[PDB]
Amino acid sequence: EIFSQELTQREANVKKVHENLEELQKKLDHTSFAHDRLEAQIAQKEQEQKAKLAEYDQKVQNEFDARERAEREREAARGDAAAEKQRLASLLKDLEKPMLSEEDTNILRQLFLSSAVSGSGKFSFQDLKQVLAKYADTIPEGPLKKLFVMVENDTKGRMSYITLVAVANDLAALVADFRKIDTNSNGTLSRKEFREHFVRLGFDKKSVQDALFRYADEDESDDVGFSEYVHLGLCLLVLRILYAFADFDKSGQLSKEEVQKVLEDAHIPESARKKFEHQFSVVDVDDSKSLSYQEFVMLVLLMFH
Repeated sequence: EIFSQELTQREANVKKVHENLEELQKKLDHTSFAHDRLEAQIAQKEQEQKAKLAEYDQKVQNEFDARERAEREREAARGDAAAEKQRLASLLKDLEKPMLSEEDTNILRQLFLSSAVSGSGKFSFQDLKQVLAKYADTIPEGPLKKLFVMVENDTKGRMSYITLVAVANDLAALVADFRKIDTNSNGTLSRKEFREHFVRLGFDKKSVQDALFRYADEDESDDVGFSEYVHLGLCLLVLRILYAFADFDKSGQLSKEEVQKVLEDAHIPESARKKFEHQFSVVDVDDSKSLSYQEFVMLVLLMFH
């Protein structure tokens, strides 16, 4: 709900450029074996867009800070401020797992502790990328890690563009304030609470819900704590970003062929995805030869975790 016209104009701006890039490509993507005029052009627009997005991101970030602060003011005006500072304190501590910085901890507190990004309909690639960078290492070298590295490496924009424009609203909706999920204020969500929250985000299947819960609770205690919550949430932002990274057409849903590329494109060993075809089926519950974000996320899990 960031209804600020100066942002909106930068967005429409970046989009005109990108629509160009696409055209050019498609063209050189259709000319025949005789000769690098387009490629020359294409490479151009790529830098341009890469530059427009970089400014747009910053603008989005400032807007976010403006919101968070305003949110703090509100809290205080509604109760013991000092108290509230301790709550955020106890929580951010659970993060202490990666080598987070003071800067990294604020991105995280804003994304998952605030309510500044949640729902705004905007998202910053820069904030994500910075944090992803440090969590990839926390991940055992493997398929899953190549998926993280793929979003971070952000080549030729694409990741940058999809996050800032393509699917910002949807990435903003997968994020939420732990404290708002955590009603009794125990500092650890429960299966009940977990399910409830993830039904709102679209995971209406127990089977998948359990899959997620299983993934977040590394401490094997059948309870989700801020820290594990943050780990699951950063995982969902990546898969949602890759999901859209593989939608050649605007089909809205991925195809067996489409999921194949990404996995390949991500540099994942065939030795790590041999049953891939049967799994695709198992996940296809409706058997429509095309996966949805919820299914794509059950697939990734089924396969690599």
